[PDB]
Amino acid sequence: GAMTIGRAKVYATLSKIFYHLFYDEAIPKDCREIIEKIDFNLRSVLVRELRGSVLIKDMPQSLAEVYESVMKDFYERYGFQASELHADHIAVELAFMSKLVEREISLAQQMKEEELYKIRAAQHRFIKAHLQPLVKNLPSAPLLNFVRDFVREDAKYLYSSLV
Ligand SMILES: [Cl-]
Repeated sequence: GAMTIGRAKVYATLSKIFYHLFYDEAIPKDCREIIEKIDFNLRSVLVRELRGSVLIKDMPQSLAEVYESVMKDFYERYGFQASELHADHIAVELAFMSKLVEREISLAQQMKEEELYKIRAAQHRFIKAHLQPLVKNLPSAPLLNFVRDFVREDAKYLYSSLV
């Protein structure tokens, strides 16, 4: 219903926005109006470094060295098509969540209770293990603050919806 539609929209839109900013491209009107009220003045050079292995500063060094591959294997287990960008980049992690929520919509409409539960547990695992640590370590900026609040709310929602 409404919740899932909203979640799909936010993940897909935020992913698109970070892709555009990565490549120093203009944000299209459709995206802009969804997300305004603020800034879209994030430097492309900053955005290129919004990666888990870079932002999570206390990540054990040995883990930091294999982290992109850990991410890549997670994606492959859910048949997800990993971009041109590094696997631990925020744009890619958001795009992966977008794909999982899209699959959640299709499965809920098909009334597949078991698969639905599993896809929601995977969303929860991914957020707690990967996406949330990344977003909590973003520098301060209005777009970045928006993303962290959303992910924080999304983790709580997924937890309560699973128990
Ligand atoms: Cl720049």
